[PDB]
Amino acid sequence: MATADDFKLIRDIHSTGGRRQVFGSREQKPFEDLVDLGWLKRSSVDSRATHYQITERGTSAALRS
Repeated sequence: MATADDFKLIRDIHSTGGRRQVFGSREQKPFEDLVDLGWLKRSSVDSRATHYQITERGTSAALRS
């Protein structure tokens, strides 16, 4: 369901340490969409920046090349 551009995004999560916090707005949409896909998981949902963490799918998506 995700595009190659999303693969670039999900791999970035790993390059940032495994967690990726995004403030919000349209930028956060693909992140939560990956949550819907099961690649990301939003645990600490703060009004500052929502913290997304990699799942096993998100890890497999990073290994996907």
